[PDB]
Amino acid sequence: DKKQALLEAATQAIAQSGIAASTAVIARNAGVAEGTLFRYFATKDELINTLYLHLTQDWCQSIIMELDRSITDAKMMTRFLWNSWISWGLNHPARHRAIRQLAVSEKLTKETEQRADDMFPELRDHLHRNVLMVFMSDEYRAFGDGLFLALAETTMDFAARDPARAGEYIALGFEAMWRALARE
Amino acid sequence: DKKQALLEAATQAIAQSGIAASTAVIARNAGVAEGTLFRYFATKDELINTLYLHLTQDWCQSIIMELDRSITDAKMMTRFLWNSWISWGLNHPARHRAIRQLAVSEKLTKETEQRADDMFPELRDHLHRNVLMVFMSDEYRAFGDGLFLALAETTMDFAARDPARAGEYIALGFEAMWRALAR
Ligand SMILES: COc1cc2c(cc1OC)-c1c(OC)c(OC)cc3c1[C@H](C2)N(C)CC3
Ligand SMILES: COc1cc2c(cc1OC)-c1c(OC)c(OC)cc3c1[C@H](C2)N(C)CC3
Repeated sequence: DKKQALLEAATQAIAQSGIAASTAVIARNAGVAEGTLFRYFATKDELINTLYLHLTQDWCQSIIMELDRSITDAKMMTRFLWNSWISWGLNHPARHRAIRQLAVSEKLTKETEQRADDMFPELRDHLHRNVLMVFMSDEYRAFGDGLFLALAETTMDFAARDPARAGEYIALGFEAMWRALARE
Repeated sequence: DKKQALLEAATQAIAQSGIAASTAVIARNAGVAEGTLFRYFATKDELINTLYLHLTQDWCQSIIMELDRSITDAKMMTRFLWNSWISWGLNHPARHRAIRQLAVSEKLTKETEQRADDMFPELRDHLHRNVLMVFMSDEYRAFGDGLFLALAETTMDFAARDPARAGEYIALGFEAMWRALAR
């Protein structure tokens, strides 16, 4: 599928260069021309919105596939979701780097933000109950996501480069994130 | 001059391509051959180290300048330090982009690390008194550094794009960092 080829190529390019990644590079790496890229995505912004939804679906399905239903404590459930997030990023570091660039972008439309939330409603509701009010507000929700993604990517980076201590980085990063973002 | 032209060209190149920026491009952006860069610097690792101290001195000076330690409260002093760091990164995005990568680059020697600490000894003392002891340990200080830098860089990024709310981002970033890292 050439649409999937373009999305995979856009993941790799945006992980490397951010949203500044060139659509000519992306198309060529997908094995297609820049013109047919724009026949799939009429604008670069449309490519960016669709890719963010594609990657959001990917990590949502992966984390839904691991959801431990025994966990009934709110902080332990958040630790499990954090662990699942770090694992996804360690397993797919390009996807995580790309999604971190996309999530903190002003190019995401309101329909995209709504569709991203609806892909994992149990998680959206869980965060509404446990995250500090300011980081669910209309004005500071994206910044709260940016702070989460920054602590998570740092945690992945140190876990990946020093795997003998990966569990420690992940638990220290979790505890740091929990008091940065969560209701005490 | 020639050493500084290499240092500033290395700052722009490492900001644009990361620490793996080629010595040829850096040398070329200063009008000198690649072999002259290896004359001024023994290895790439050594130039990475030297650039780190040059950029560390640049922000330490900028922060010691606005440093008022007539303030006694630990939290409010950390807030003003945080604000100065954000201010420096906003004013010099390329210098901050370069230093942020070197700080987590794992190629910095420990003479370099301690020489960086000596450029601002009161900050090191303030940090030891107020940062969670796990993050001031030798095992996890780099990680604690990385977390601080990631939070601060996100704060800078939102403040730059949204100047009307910039200080709110700065205030919220500080409070999250403070909860994440301080005792
Ligand atoms: C502002 O606070 C928070 C914001 C978010 C998350 C957690 C927070 O604090 C617990 C969070 C999360 O939850 C662990 C999780 O789990 C799979 C996944 C993700 C996120 C963030 C948004 N983004 C949606 C990337 C994916
Ligand atoms: C692990 O905890 C911390 C680590 C650091 C800082 C603060 C921390 O907690 C408050 C910190 C700081 O202090 C505000 C500051 O101010 C001029 C400047 C800087 C840093 C970090 C290291 N790096 C040295 C970049 C520069």
